[PDB]
Amino acid sequence: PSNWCDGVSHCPGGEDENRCVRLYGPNFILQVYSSQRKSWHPVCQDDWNENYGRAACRDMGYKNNFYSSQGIVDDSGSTSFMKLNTSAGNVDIYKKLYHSDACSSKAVVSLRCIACGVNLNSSRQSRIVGGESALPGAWPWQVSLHVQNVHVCGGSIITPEWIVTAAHCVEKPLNNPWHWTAFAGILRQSFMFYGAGYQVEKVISHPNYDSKTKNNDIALMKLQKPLTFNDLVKPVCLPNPGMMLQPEQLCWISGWGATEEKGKTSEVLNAAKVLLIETQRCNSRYVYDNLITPAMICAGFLQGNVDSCQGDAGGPLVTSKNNIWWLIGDTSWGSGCAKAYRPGVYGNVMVFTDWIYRQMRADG
Amino acid sequence: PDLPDCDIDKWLNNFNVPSPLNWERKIFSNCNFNLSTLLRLVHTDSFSCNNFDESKIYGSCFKSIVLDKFAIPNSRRSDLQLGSSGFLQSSNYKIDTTSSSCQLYYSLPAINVTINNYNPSSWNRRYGFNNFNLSSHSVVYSRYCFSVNNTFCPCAKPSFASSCKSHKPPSASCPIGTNYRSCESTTVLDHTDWCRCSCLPDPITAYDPRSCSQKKSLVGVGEHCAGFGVDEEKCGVLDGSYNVSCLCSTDAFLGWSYDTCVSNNRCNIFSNFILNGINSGTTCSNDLL
Repeated sequence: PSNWCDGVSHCPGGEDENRCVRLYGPNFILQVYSSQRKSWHPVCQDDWNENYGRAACRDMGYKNNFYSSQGIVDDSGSTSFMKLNTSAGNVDIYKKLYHSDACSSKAVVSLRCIACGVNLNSSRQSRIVGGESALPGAWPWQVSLHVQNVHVCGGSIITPEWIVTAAHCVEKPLNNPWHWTAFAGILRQSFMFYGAGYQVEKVISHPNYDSKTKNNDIALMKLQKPLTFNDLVKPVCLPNPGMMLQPEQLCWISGWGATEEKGKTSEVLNAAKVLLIETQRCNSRYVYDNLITPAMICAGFLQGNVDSCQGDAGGPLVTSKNNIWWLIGDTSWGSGCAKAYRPGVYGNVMVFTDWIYRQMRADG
Repeated sequence: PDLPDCDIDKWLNNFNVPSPLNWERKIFSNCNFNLSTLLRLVHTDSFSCNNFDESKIYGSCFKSIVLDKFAIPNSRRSDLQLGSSGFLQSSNYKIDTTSSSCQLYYSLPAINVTINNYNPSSWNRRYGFNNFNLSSHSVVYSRYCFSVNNTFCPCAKPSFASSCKSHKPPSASCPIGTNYRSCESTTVLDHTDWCRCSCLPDPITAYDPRSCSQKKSLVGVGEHCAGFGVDEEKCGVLDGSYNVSCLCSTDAFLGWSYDTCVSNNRCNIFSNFILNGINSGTTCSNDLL
């Protein structure tokens, strides 16, 4: 896992560095790490068929899932592109790639390994503090995780088999997957009782997670049975490095958290709009006194009244961009609820995107 | 008729000219006045009347004439247009548009005029402010005004601050009968004595106004500025006991700036004329026989 994509070859064959693959941009432009130049370069559309996309998604920790793949005009400004060749008789794509100045079709590959980031149309949903009721189907990735059939922390899905949440909920002695039980696609907490559970087969925690500063707070729950996708349950695409996330950008938070501090959890799932807070704005002596690690995100309003609470932990921090939702943050902790000068503090998924894939491939 | 002159001209050309923060106002009554003599004695730039006739001013009797004067900054000349929302109109002086009023633009040489700056807010001078340490021919104008009540303190309780390991604010003793500064204590991630207080940054930059004791206000017709920023985190000294007094330093006062009034070696001063009781009273005019 941790030996993957580090610049040092571990196995004698060198598959660790030759098969380093990731996506890029909101339009999902594929990149392949070049060991000769220690840089990421996109791939050409020329002489490419979907059988190679199968292997690409397989090595990207997505197994056999493959939604669609088409060629798009290049936008990252890269000077070099990987070029495939059909003369080689081998079945491995990465030995078929070589550097070229440009592609003949003047296009790069847009790879979609899973149909994510799409939900049913919803008009009015601001159910977190100071708002109105919500509607089903707008947040199908949001799931609830239960211990002894009561809610503890929320969760969001990215694949039919994996659920991501916060590590402080899975802290000792709750590091046993037998105690956890997940429910998917149910809005009312009074309905997730009879046979709607999805048991977690193994819990995954961050190796460098530290509870004193609550940094590197990430956790991955894996189910035995893959989730059957329909209108009420859909995944959310994992965000890619290279998106210009503007300040103040309108984001959405969700969860079963309380409507006030120290209060009871909400009966129905709540979701309301919040805004980004820049990290250099948050890690000053003023907001949290250098408490924000680069793997942490501050979101919400400094004026308060719209913020996460207890029970909102494990919820998704999502934004809309090119009609695709992106899971950029995970609710780690919050100093108070709906209060000024102490907004919601979220864990940075973007730093741990590669770590998620490292755990995905080794547990496939 | 056996009754002296108003001597309006002798008041406008006085070498002591105030600022829009502390604009003066004099009331003229039961006296004779001449607008033509005023026009020729003092170099008047512009003369415009709002909802009134300039020709009917000559030889007309009034009840009382209300006057204002303050040297004008060069930067905010555009604020004097009717219906504006500039710094001068929203924080220093609002013009009476409804009443029949005339606007006077007159100037004095810079070799004799002496500028005067004063703070009209009571609680501003109560909590540390003394005067304005400004340059010669400098006009002080207020960005915004903050209105507080009689029970407002910019200093926290020393007993509360004795247990604030992190971010302990300066503390002192309020005058008796007043209410202490609002503060609260929490703890986050091994900051066992974390302490935060309302209006932590500049009160203009204060994100939450409801919990902030200082409330921004708009100046009315005849009123003055309510107050300054008066940053509280600089009010008093660190580790201050009850023997020290709640005093804010000079740099703590915010929401104000300055600009000169010179224009071709001539300081420009704005005057507003308010006329009451047209064709009435005894302070008639002798511009006509």
